[PDB]
Amino acid sequence: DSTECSNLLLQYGSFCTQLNRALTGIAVEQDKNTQEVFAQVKQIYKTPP
Amino acid sequence: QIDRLITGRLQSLQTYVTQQLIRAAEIRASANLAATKMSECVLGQSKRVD
Repeated sequence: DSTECSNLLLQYGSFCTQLNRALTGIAVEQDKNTQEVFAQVKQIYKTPP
Repeated sequence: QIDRLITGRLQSLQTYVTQQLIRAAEIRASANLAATKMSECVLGQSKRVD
């Protein structure tokens, strides 16, 4: 919640976008690993009674 | 001003080098996996499931 701070920060470059892309890649690869570990069969089997 | 520019460019270069090192570690892991697959599936019959 600052104005001059953002004006001085926008002169540094693409650090903001780089960090955002890194965090987004981390968040995507987390779900990728979660799917690769558990979701291995595309058919939900049910045990008989 | 020259010192500020040098510091900024050096920080950018160090960030690039760190990102390249991380990507190189990932690619090395993938290449080791690919070499293991080349040695097992191609040069033999791997009984490992999936």
